[PDB]
Amino acid sequence: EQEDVLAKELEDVNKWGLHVFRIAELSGNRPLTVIMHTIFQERDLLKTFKIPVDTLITYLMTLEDHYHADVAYHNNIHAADVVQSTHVLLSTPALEAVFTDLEILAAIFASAIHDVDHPGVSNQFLINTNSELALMYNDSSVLENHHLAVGFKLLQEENCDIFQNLTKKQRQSLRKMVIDIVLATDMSKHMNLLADLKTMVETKKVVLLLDNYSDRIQVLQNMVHCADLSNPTKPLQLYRQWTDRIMEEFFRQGDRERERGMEISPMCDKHNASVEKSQVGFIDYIVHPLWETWADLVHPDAQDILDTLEDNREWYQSTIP
Ligand SMILES: Nc1ncnc2c1ncn2[C@@H]1O[C@H](COP(=O)(O)O)[C@@H](O)[C@H]1O
Ligand SMILES: [Mg+2]
Ligand SMILES: [Zn+2]
Repeated sequence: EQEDVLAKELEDVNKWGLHVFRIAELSGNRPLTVIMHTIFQERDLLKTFKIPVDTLITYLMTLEDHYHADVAYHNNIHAADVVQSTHVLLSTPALEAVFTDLEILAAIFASAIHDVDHPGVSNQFLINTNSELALMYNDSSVLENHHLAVGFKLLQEENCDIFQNLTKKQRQSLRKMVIDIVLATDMSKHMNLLADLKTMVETKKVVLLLDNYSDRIQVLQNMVHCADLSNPTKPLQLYRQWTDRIMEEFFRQGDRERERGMEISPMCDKHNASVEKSQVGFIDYIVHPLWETWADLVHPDAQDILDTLEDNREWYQSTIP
């Protein structure tokens, strides 16, 4: 009966607001594996790219194992959530028939690996503490470079190469697209990415017409970035859980900062934090500007998502006075 309940919950895989935490429990802590498998089957990707089912499952479980079990936010559930959110965004009416199967594969694969092996601390923390990762990556997109390297490295494990039947050309193209997409999840690039998305909205032609790698990849970069920053646009019961989790990570990082004699980063001081004010600020300065721009690109497909974001912003704001 546990499998029956899991199957019922997975019927909502094409809908914004999937019960991803329930699926995490019902699947025996395999939300990334079951959601990826479900989406690959729904989009017929196993047949299109000749991916053996056993290879897909082996790779997925291996990848999922490299998400940390003890980080409240940047874990396998976040990976699963970004994957599923990207999957829904890819299906928007305004983008019907716009992307190739390889581009679709790249966006979903990038979403799955996008935060793999995340230590639960920020790039700035890693840079300020002279960490091994920051030393390896010269303080530039430190985590994002690492997520990519691990995600790709795991394809080399026994029976894990899900791209074994792609042509060399397809493999080269996919690799480039995935790198471009995950590097675009680095928050230091948000303002530039948003500025470029706004330029695309202002010069859009129409279903959207996008025929040059530059425009197509920029839309996919922004799409996955929106998925990554989708928690405040989800039904409130989901959003509040994501907030609880990221705040826990923030506070744990702030505890490490305090212990080292460092200045505590914004929102990371458990003795001087306002979770509610931080959410309203995050939505006002980052999430709403981004999602409103995405909504404009695909107008009016994303109106319900934007409306939810706005209702959630109002809800958090109402708790402050
Ligand atoms: N609910 C939230 N409240 C505040 N910041 C968030 C929230 N969700 C995502 N973020 C920020 O956006 C970034 C997304 O990149 P990542 O953490 O690597 O998934 C996080 O590092 C947070 O700083
Ligand atoms: Mg990230
Ligand atoms: Zn992320």
